Amino acid sequence: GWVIGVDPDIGGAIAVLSPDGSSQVFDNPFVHIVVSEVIRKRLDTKSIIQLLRGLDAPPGTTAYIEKSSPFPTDGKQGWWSTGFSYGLWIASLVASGFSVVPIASQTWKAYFGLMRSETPADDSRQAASILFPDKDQSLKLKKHHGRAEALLLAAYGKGLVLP
Amino acid sequence: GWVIGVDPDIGGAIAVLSPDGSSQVFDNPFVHIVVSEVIRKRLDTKSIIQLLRGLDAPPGTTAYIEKSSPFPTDGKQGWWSTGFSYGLWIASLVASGFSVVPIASQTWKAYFGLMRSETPADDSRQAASILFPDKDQSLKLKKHHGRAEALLLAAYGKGLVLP
DNA sequence: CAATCGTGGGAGACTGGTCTCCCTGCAGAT
DNA sequence: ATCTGCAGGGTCTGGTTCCAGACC
DNA sequence: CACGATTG
Ligand SMILES: [Mn+2]
Ligand SMILES: [Mn+2]
Ligand SMILES: [Mn+2]
Ligand SMILES: [Mn+2]
Ligand SMILES: [Mn+2]
Ligand SMILES: [Mn+2]
Repeated sequence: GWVIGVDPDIGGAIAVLSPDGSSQVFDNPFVHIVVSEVIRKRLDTKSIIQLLRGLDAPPGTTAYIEKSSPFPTDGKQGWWSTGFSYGLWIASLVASGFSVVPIASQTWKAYFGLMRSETPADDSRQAASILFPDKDQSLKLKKHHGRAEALLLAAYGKGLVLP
Repeated sequence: GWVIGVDPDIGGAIAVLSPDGSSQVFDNPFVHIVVSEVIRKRLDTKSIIQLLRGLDAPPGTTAYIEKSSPFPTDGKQGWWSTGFSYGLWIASLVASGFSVVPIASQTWKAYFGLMRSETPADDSRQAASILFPDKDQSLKLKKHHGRAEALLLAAYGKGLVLP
């Protein structure tokens, strides 16, 4: 029936799949805030929970979320942000009725044959264009790869297959 | 007269002050999980949300939460954790109807004159024992300093004063 | 606005300065 | 079960008993 | 991935 997918980073997205094969994809809401006298983007907690409140996806729907796995060479702020986005999303999903399943990036990439691309984000939008043709206008820009990975997470949880 | 205080780390706690001067304090729920073939503690998302929903504090009650401020010398896992813990609590508090006010640790310590101690954990427990003498039996171990800081955070928000 | 690049970084409270503040993760001692 | 000491750290998944190769 | 930056 219903499946949710969540790419939790700042330019990520949430995707909702209906039993009737239709789909929705939403950019992660954010706000600009002051930290250490500079501007920083940060996920908008209250918009997120409101967004999840207005989904038609019923309670107990599974949400597939990408596991945070920051690289050891990433700085400590990157580690903080991936940690923070993960917790903010997971708690929002659990608080809104949804059962949360963390999926590693290698898993859903392996399942759609996306391993070791020269241009991994481009391929993601292509694969997601093919699984969700009606979302093809929403995947034209390079910054739309977050919408694609949300869709691909949901498509993975749903068990969809590429042609 | 209702105030919540949250110390968000893994040994932290949530303190709830009612308008009749009574007070509760609960340790942060956590679970043991496997990460890279060792065991770790992580906050327990379902249990925190169930606990927030059990509170009689009405909607819009302000929750004072200690701002995450990890040191540049702390490891990247330190930053991840405090990031994760902070977003999980913030999201959990907002979804449960409470207003979230981040408070720097320098603010509530200066408010109580705790700044610049050689035994800052002991002092917090001593100060919370005085503000909340019925919590004295619950503050006699050193590991209880998380209860102390949550109690003191809530005491900051409510405007209490040491005698 | 949309994209590309290179490196991995504190933050906060009372006209920049000064100063003080949190942890995690793992081992070892009782 | 409680405390202390000290340095600041990847994690995951197919494939086993430890690796190889991959990923944000 | 994040964070500052600079590119049309
Ligand atoms: Mn991602
Ligand atoms: Mn991106
Ligand atoms: Mn992404
Ligand atoms: Mn604290
Ligand atoms: Mn402690
Ligand atoms: Mn604490």
